[PDB]
Amino acid sequence: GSMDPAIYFKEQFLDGDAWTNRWVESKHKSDFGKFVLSSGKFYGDLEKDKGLQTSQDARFYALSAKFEPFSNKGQTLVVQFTVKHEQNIDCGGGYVKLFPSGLDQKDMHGDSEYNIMFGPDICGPGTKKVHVIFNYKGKNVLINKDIRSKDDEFTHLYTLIVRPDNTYEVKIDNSQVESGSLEDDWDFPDANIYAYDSFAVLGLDLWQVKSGTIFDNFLITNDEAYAEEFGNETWGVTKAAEKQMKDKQDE
Ligand SMILES: [Ca+2]
Repeated sequence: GSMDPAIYFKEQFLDGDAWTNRWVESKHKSDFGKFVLSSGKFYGDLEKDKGLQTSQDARFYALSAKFEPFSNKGQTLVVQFTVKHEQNIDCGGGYVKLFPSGLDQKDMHGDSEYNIMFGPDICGPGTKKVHVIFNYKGKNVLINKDIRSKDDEFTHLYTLIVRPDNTYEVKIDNSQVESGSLEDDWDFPDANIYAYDSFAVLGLDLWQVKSGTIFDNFLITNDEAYAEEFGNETWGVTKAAEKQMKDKQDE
């Protein structure tokens, strides 16, 4: 329809283990850790809150999902997903990578030829940051701003908005935490820094010591307002009932 958002990618893991038809395990290493479909020990809803959980301690993870390729030139790009560190994590990634066409999904590991890297990373109390990394001039450029990530056991929504006028916005739990211009907050005037020829693959390319992190409700769209709606329909419905079930079990 004329007022529909473009939904480039969406994944909520609502249909059992049919997700294995959409996500590709990388074969680069023989001993990657295994992702598992799980809702956890405590949850908002048993079926709705099923996501990909890291099932093994002290392992690299390499899983990716492809979608119909698109370019963000001339329009907004929004990347959204939920991260739940149910384990009370010591050290481990919770970020995504957005790759252009031509990625060997079976060869993905520590891949640097992505367009954008985004999301929480935790490694001891001294590392508790949200990455926002852009590929430009063959260099992966990190944000000059310090964004603090969530460190508890609960589900949190992470949102990156990239606009065609070289502006960005970061939200945690549907609330702005950081905002500005791409020329100012990175070490890159070029009107097309924001723009990439193809997005084709979203990758989970991580190391964790204490595993048990759940990933859910992935959204790549061109609509800010829809991401916010979807965030509330998704993370916003999870939050209260999850806290409630956890509070219960704590006795
Ligand atoms: Ca789900």
